[PDB]
Amino acid sequence: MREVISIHIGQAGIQVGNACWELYCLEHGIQPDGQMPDDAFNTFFSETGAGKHVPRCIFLDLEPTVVDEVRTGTYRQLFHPEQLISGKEDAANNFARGHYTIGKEIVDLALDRIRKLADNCTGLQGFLVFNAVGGGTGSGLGSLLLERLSVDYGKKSKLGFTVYPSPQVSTAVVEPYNSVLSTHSLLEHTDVAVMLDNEAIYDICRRSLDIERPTYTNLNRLIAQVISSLTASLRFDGALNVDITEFQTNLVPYPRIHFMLSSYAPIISAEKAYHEQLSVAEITNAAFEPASMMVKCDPRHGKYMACCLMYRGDVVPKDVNASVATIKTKRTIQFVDWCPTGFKCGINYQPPTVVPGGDLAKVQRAVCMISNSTAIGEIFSRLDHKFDLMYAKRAFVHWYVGEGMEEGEFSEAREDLAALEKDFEEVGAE
Amino acid sequence: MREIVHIQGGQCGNQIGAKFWEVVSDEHGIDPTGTYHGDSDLQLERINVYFNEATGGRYVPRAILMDLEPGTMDSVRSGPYGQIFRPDNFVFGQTGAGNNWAKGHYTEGAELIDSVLDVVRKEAESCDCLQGFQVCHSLGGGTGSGMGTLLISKIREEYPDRMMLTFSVVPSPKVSDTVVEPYNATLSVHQLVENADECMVLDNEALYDICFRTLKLTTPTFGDLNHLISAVMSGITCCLRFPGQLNADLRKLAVNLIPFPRLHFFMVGFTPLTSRGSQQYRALTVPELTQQMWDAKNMMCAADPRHGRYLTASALFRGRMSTKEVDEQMLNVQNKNSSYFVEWIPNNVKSSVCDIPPKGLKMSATFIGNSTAIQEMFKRVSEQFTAMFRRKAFLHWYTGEGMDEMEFTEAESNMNDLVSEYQQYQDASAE
Amino acid sequence: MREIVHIQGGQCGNQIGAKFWEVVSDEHGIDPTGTYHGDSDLQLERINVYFNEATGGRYVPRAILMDLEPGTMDSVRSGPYGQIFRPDNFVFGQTGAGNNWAKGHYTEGAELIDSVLDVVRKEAESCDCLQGFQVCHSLGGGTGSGMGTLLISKIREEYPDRMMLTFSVVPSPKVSDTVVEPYNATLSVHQLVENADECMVLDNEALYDICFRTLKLTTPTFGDLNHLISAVMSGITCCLRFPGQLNADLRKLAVNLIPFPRLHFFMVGFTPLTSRGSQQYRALTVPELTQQMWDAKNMMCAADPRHGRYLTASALFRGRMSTKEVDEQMLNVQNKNSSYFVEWIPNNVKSSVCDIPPKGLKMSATFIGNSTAIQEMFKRVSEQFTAMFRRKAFLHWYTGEGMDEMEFTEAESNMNDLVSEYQQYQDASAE
Amino acid sequence: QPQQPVPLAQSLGLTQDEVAGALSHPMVHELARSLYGKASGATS
Amino acid sequence: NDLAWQPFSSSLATASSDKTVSVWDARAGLCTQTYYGHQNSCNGVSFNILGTQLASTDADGVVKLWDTRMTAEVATINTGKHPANKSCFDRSGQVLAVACD
Ligand SMILES: Nc1nc2c(ncn2[C@@H]2O[C@H](COP(=O)(O)OP(=O)(O)OP(=O)(O)O)[C@@H](O)[C@H]2O)c(=O)[nH]1
Ligand SMILES: Nc1nc2c(ncn2[C@@H]2O[C@H](COP(=O)(O)OP(=O)(O)O)[C@@H](O)[C@H]2O)c(=O)[nH]1
Ligand SMILES: Nc1nc2c(ncn2[C@@H]2O[C@H](COP(=O)(O)OP(=O)(O)O)[C@@H](O)[C@H]2O)c(=O)[nH]1
Repeated sequence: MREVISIHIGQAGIQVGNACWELYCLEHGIQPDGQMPDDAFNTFFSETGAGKHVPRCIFLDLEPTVVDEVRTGTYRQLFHPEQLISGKEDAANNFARGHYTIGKEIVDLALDRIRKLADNCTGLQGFLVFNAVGGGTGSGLGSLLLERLSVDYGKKSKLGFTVYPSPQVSTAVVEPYNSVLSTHSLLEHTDVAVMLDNEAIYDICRRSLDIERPTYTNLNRLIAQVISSLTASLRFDGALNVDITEFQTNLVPYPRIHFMLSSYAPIISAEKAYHEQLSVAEITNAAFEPASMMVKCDPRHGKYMACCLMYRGDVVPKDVNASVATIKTKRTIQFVDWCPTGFKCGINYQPPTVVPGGDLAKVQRAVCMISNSTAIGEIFSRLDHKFDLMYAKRAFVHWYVGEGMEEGEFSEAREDLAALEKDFEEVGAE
Repeated sequence: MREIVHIQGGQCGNQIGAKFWEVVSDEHGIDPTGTYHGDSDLQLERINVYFNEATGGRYVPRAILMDLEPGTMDSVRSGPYGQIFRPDNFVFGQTGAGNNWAKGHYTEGAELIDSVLDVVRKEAESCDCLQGFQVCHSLGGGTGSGMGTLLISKIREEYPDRMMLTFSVVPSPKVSDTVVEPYNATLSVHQLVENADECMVLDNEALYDICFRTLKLTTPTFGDLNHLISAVMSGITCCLRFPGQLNADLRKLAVNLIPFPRLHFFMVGFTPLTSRGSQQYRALTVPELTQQMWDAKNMMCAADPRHGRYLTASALFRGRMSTKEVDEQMLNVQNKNSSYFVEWIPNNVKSSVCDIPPKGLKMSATFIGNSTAIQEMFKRVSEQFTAMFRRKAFLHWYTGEGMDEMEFTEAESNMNDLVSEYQQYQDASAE
Repeated sequence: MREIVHIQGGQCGNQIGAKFWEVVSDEHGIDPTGTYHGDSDLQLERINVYFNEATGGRYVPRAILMDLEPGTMDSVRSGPYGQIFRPDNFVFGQTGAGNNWAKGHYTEGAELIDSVLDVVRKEAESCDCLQGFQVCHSLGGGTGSGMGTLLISKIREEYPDRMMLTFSVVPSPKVSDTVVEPYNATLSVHQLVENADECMVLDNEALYDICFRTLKLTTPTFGDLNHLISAVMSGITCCLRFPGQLNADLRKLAVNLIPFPRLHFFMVGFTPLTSRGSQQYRALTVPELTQQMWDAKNMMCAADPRHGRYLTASALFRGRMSTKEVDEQMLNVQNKNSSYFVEWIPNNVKSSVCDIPPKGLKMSATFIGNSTAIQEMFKRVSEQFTAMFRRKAFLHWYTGEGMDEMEFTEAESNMNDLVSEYQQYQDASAE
Repeated sequence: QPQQPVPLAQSLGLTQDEVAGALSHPMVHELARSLYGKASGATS
Repeated sequence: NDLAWQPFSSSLATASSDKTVSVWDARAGLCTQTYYGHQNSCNGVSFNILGTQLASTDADGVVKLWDTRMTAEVATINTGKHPANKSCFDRSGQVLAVACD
């Protein structure tokens, strides 16, 4: 009745999907074999007559290795083999390769399976697209898939949990190129886009979890906890229920402005746990701390427009009200003049489940703050010069041209990102 | 399921390829008789990248051996892994090329190229999906350089979209083996520029320097140099054969490495190369691997990076390691050595991580650098080629094979233009 | 977690460093194989200040061993703790400097200094935080003085903020070993004044004095002098390695010791040095330690403090002791000997207390005194340098290495200026 | 180690399978991953 | 097959037998623009005296006038089936003179 279709595109999408689905299995009691020893799972799993539960997810990638890792690992009897879709040739960090030449047949099969999945859902809250902006598979194929979904499904709410390149640290070289292309693509298709940065999550792990060597598994576990907190109100009852449709209404002031900073709290290891009180006010403050942001974007530079807080566990409305009143009275936290309330508080009675093998402690309270703020334009500003610096020499441009793109596409993407910068400046200004 | 067609050309290329296949079979637990004896699922998981299954349990390399004289490939069959290769993939002439590029490319290479292409097509079609071809040979020799460049041209004609990778042993700066090395190298560079999508430059003298300074060997035979080259050639494609935390195939490496199509010559290195005495005296950490990797002594190319500027650099790490640790190491290297990195590219490092380290080594890292430093190597080869060509010494041997004199000057012009492009992007300023 | 990079230079420097590393390994419970065998947590708590962990439990010094002749470090490797050192940190040439500072600084030191700087930079970059470098060497020797001064200049250029500590074995006043000791010492002091942040001056004859008069030894070899120098070198930095009731790092010592930048030459001494016979008989108390340390005979510097005036003086005590007792003893020393202490500094004593005494000793205390007494030492070295330089004896050996005669005059002028500053602050009056 | 005026495996009844797969357990693998992540602070 | 500098500019327009007319930056060395309108070997190119338009001839007799900044085909005209060879813009004029076989 509250089904949500999960899409995981590219290596990063699949690797965060592994953590997400392990977390969902742990939360709902579903064993990795597929079945558990009501109907709260229906959002993420569809049950069969035999009692065995299959997730409503689709693992899309043009490379076979990542998907075969899932096919060989513990969750081989859980997922649908055809829902795991594997390509033959990788996109090789080429947006054109993933969007024009290789991605065609793969996206056709993906839409086929997505139709089959949506046909099994009475209701459909929306799509959760988890991809990696900065890679040919994630950016190009993901952009094509989002465009097709917008064309055919229509008004279904697509929430894109995208991972943009970090300000200074990165793993690719053409990452500004394909990131600009995919941002051009997804400015007009996704309904609410959640920004994530590897550098910011690395900093969170290093400072809060005391992990001197954070890794992709830790990053994915944090992202999985955040998405679980986001979807908790769909699956578990509690005071002040918040919905996928209500995210857009209480978070998106205008259709272009729908990019969101995400921050989880508390992030504490068990050795540091039960060593602080972890009250509602303190976890709210931690969630509003700039270091707790999962994007290398200081909110002090900009102004908050909206903030949806998702409380999990033993949280009382009096405490959320007191904490939010303190936040409003706080001076460093600054809101736009045209949004006096700017807050969407929603509580859930289900505490965040702890993944065995993870670093997170078993905490009875949690906050997931997803905020629309004009500061997010800074990351686009960074990519806008990282792009044009290479584009001046047309470096690596032959690679993108070879798979059927044009200089006009790069020009249009750069112009649209400049327009997005201007829109962020205009919404920030009085 | 992304197959690679390995081709060996010339005596040096054949020996290097044999050592490479020995190393790969050791990594995958394949005995010289073809049977798997590794006792590990991951070894057999992606064995089809390099090998094909026979009627029984035998696993055969997807290797094609090319030569004009049969002595070198007789030694190939006498080698430790001489029995894995199919006898049909040995393509041999009868009169070897007398270190003559013209002989190996026009007169004697023309006839045998029929069989070479027939075998290449037979091996390529049987592949489900083909990543591309990798050709190991030595610039500065008749059959290897000439015949290999002819094959590369033919394969580029047949499969334009498929990847082309070359491991060329460029003639060494100080000590040269044969007299006509500048001629053969100049002629082969002209072909590699136009045809080869991705090319690695190797030098026997650089290999001697690394094996005498880092490994501290006293009498390194050619087997040891082939061993180091084989380590690099395995490490470049370990991401296809093994699961990776952040995997990167050959095409991804080329995309992140090559800014412009003609600047596709790369200088490679392998870590950790540790002397036997100091094996207990080295602590295997990601910073130590990066410190050795960015050292100019570890480069297997004669040109040192300090003279030029790094256009791009890919680092494929293997082993249980932190993505944060690796990424921070490479960012810190860039920040510390911002002088040696090109300004108009915001990030000059393509970092990849694989979960399978080589046997025995807890961690490893292979480095593939596209830098303007190779300009000085091409400049030295030009300084030799022009000196010999002005007096036209040994030119009559290439002329008697039906090669026009204008072809030499065309090759020299192409190589000089490549030098000019390298200088242009070495001294190019942002904005 | 504040690391120190140790460097040994020349024959004397290498042997002193070997003895020092033996002492430090004994203090930290490190066997010659590097495994920890100490059975005390504080030993391993701050072992990273000097040692790095290998693949196993092995702990290796952060030491860099410099020379131009190989026999000295062949002996170093043959020594009791010869195999703890990283083999890569042994940088040696082929032909030694014939006691020629010119050879060790300009001709032969130029080639090897690049490798030395590479090793030093590799050791420094691995450090989490770097307190600084300590260079143990001997003024009055070719490779020692030359390479030490050159390396100190290079390290000062690369890491200006990081601390620099020197243990220079100044040539003895009365009995000189080699003829060109005045030349080497004069050329090295000029470099040390400009570059070295903190300098300890040591004399073989002063050590011989302490070993006949305090220690009452009979035929003490160089091992004993190196042992005492090692004791001082350990005790100066024991506050970094062990918890202290009032701890003080090298930078704190330098800040409290150096009133003006050029007056950074210090005399040092160790307590308690007693003979075997009176060991049962001597009272192990803070006043006894103070009485011994403030004695002129306890100094490892030839110059006696009675002639000069104490500009500053730091005392680092080791052992569970009363801070009141220490402070009262040293205040009493100042009040009693106010004639020997500079008037325009209200307190000329920097007291540091560490909670861990050296092994075997109930208590200890190391002394570092900045006094104008060293003026007479520099004056004597100038008296010899001028005597030779007037007739230009042996000057041609240095001139043939490509250094101007003008360098000798500049070094003499700088050294005389330092002497003049010492006299000025000896006879400066308050207000 | 003080003077004291039987095997750990024998104590607690650890089975041979547990001894063999001690480092092969997924929980122990996660513990090793956490220990490696906390470099030099693992013993804190 | 043909080469012509853009009037008073560092741009260079070259027409090749690959049915393409490509405009490059001489200093940078990169292809700023490319035109694929032709169906045969492009024998010649000519510029308007101001640089507004470029007339590129074709082996089949097609002469295509492209706009410099619009980067679009303004006027595709056909002479006889014989090749058009080389062309010339009128001096500050609206006329194009084309050769022919
Ligand atoms: N946060 C996070 N990011 C990841 C993770 N894995 C990969 N990424 C990011 O994902 C980007 C590339 O992902 P993909 O495009 O899917 O890589 P791929 O599957 O080989 O596809 P292509 O690279 O486009 O050929 C990299 O730039 C990484 O920054 C992960 O586990 N966590
Ligand atoms: N690394 C390596 N280099 C070799 C080996 N054998 C020959 N070479 C070098 O390869 C260069 C070219 O010889 P080669 O191409 O094999 O001659 P060809 O077979 O007639 O073309 C010579 O200068 C040799 O120094 C080998 O086994 N290993
Ligand atoms: N304390 C001490 N002094 C030494 C030792 N070896 C040499 N010396 C003295 O140090 C002085 C300088 O010698 P040195 O610089 O080591 O010679 P070099 O290494 O060839 O330059 C000599 O005059 C010796 O008297 C030693 O082991 N201990």
